[PDB]
Order: sequence, then structure tokens, then C-alpha cells
Amino acid sequence: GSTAPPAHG
Amino acid sequence: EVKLLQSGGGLVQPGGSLKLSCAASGIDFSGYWMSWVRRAPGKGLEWIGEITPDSSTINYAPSLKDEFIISRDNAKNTLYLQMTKVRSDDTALYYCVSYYEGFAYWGQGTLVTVSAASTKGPSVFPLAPSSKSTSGGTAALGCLVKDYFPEPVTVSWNSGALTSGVHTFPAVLQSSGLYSLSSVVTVPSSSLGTQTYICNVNHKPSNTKVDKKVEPKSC
Amino acid sequence: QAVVTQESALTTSPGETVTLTCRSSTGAVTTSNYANWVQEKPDHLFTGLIGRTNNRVPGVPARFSGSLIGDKAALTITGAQTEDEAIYFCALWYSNHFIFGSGTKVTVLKRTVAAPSVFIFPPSDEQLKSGTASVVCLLNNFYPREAKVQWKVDNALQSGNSQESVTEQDSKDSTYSLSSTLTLSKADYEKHKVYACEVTHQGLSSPVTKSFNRGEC
Repeated sequence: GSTAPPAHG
Repeated sequence: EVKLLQSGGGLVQPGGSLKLSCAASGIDFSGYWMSWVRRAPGKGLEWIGEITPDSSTINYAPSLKDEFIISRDNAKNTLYLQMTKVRSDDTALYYCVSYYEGFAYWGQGTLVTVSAASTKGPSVFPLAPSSKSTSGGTAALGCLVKDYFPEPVTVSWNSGALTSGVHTFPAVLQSSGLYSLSSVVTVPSSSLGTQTYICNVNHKPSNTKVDKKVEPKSC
Repeated sequence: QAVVTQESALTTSPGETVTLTCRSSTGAVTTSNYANWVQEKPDHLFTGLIGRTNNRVPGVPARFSGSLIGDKAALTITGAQTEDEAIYFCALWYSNHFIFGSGTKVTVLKRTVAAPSVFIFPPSDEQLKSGTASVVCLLNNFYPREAKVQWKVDNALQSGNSQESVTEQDSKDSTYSLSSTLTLSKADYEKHKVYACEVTHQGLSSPVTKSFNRGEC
């Protein structure tokens, strides 16, 4: 499903 | 209840190789970005690299992209960092971080000490002030614990009777691969001639014990 | 290679608001740089605060706010508290890597500022027998941590031969202590005469210098 948002996109 | 446990590290000789591990518990490790950062003595934070949840793309800092290799095993809930052919300035505290809108969850950090030195007892030199003439400007004495290896060293004053105002600083790894340390005490300048001050240095790794009396110069 | 720049140090009082900036050398800091802010408290206690310019990691109080102020990324601590006294690092995303800044030493005043007592220690004679000589400079019981010590050998500002060490903050009176050791070869030490240690601190209206001359007293 979803994964933890990182510090850069 | 999120915990990132680190293991590995320690003393490594120059040109060696080490592999650090970071075992995550309390999060769905498989769906978390991961990164390695390090804090060198006297330096700021330095970003080593980052790894996707599925290891699709791995990003290293351009400067040190050839020294380090980042990997992970989502099945084991573990993150690895292998440094190959280390150098003297790679000595630092290496931290294991997981992204969550930022550097959310950190590990305790493992220290890596790179040095080719063999265990050497310290040299204890007295830090004494020239003969004071000012009106009892509180005086300062101390010992200089120089050129020793490895880290653990204990300094006391007057066999432990003196503790008030004693400041024993953390050691600093010299450029020569050896450590160096300073212990200091402040005492009333009126008592410099009457009272004898002795610092007791103990380096257990070398079976060394030095009792050094600190007195001002003759002048 | 790009360089990230932040204020060397800042000082504020509990209740006030403080603003840290973070400047990119490549140009104006944009939202595409995804500014991150990390906090290091004493004893290497790192905690993340803000990422992606303005998103703060969940569970961080609202007084920490990330924004963009002109050409720089900004972290604003509104209504700061003593617990907020730490070193704040900035990270800027450059397409495929992060570059961390030097860090800003933010000070939140716990007590009245205290200026250090400065002492200078010449090298011992026994050490001179060894071929190297080290001059030690001690700053005793001062607050805040931010201090600058500079070595002057015959009015020549030295660099690259000094190493600093700082004690931990005393839980009782929150003061520090500093030892800067300047190491020289016995040759260079006996060549020159005047050795001086110049200390600059917030609790000092003018920087103080403590010196001594080789072979004199």
C-alpha cells in the first residue's frame, strides 16, 4: 500500500 | 515504541573495512525510506546516503560515493552500511535514520574509530601558571595527558580528595592517531605555595599509573 | 559542489521568537530544495524537526515552523524555551543528494551570561626534552557555549595547530569550560617569544587576551 513519506520528492 | 538498534563499528585500522547494521522494530520497515548520516568530531552532520523501501534507487553523497555501500533486508527488518578501505577522517559517530517527512526516527549511533596506533601509555606534563603577582586571582593548575591510546583514561586529583572545581576535558584524537587530554582545577592563589596538588593519571589499557605534582615555576 | 550556509550562532531569551536561515550557494533556495532541519542537543541527541521545507515530522511542537524567507530556507522557533537550546542543522536537496550545513548554535538563556576566566599555560620543560611543545589555554565556567579562542605567536594568528575540547553543560549552573591546545615543534617554539590566547565571548565587552613570553616570568 502506502509507504512513509521521505524528506525529498 | 519505535526502536532502531545499531551494532558493529569499533576500532578499525586505516585501509580496513567495516559493516554497520541497523535493526528496526516497531515500524513497517518495508515501507520506510532509510538513510545513513555521521557526525565527525569537530564537524557537523554529514549525509552519507539513502535507500528506497525497495532498494530501487540508492543515493550517496557525491564526495564519498565510492567508500560506502548501502543495503537493506526488509525480511530481516535490517539496514546495513559497509565502508571499504577507510581513512583516518572516517572516524565519527554513524547514525541510522528513517524518513518520515524528515529525519524522523534515529538510532543510538555507533562510534567508528580509525587509527593505526598501538596501545601506548600517556605522558603526563604539568600545566602550571607562572608565579602569580595579581591579587589572588583564583589560580588554575592541571595535567596534560598526551599521546596515549586507546581511549579510556581516568584523571583524579590528590588521590580523589580534590573534586571541587576540577574539570577533566574529553580527549581529542590527534592527527598522529593518538589521544590527548587535559585535566584542570581552580584553587585560591594564596594556597599555591602551601598546598601540594597531585593529579593521578590511570591508563588501564597500558598498565600505566602516573602521579604528577603540579607546582608553579621558580622564576 | 555546492555549499550550504547558516548563522554561526544565535542568542535569545525564553518566550521570544528566533529565526534561523539557510542559504544555498547555487542560488536562491527553492521549494524544490526540500529544506530539512535537524536538531542536536547536548550529548549527541539528534532529533528531526522539519522536512520538505515546511512539513514537520509528526510529534514535534507547533512552535517550530519551516518556511521560505526570500532566497533562504527558514526555521522559526516562536516562543522559544530553554529545552530548545541546541545546534540546528540545515539540509538542502540537490536533485540526487542532501548537503548538510555547518549548523547554527542557538542559545536560549537559562541564566545570566557568564564570561570565562582565561588562563594560559606554557609548555613544561620535561615535554620540551621530547621535541614538541604544547601551549594550553583554559576558559573556565562560562555561558553560553559559543566562544572563539585565537592564538597569536608574535602577533601571528595561528591556524591548523590548535585543537579544542569542551566539557558538558553543568546541570546546576549551566556553565561550560574550554581547553584549546596549540602544539608546536620545539624548534618553532624556541624561535618565537610572545605567546598569546585571545578569547571572544558574549559576556565580554571587548575580547580579552592572556599572554606570556618564553623564558620569562
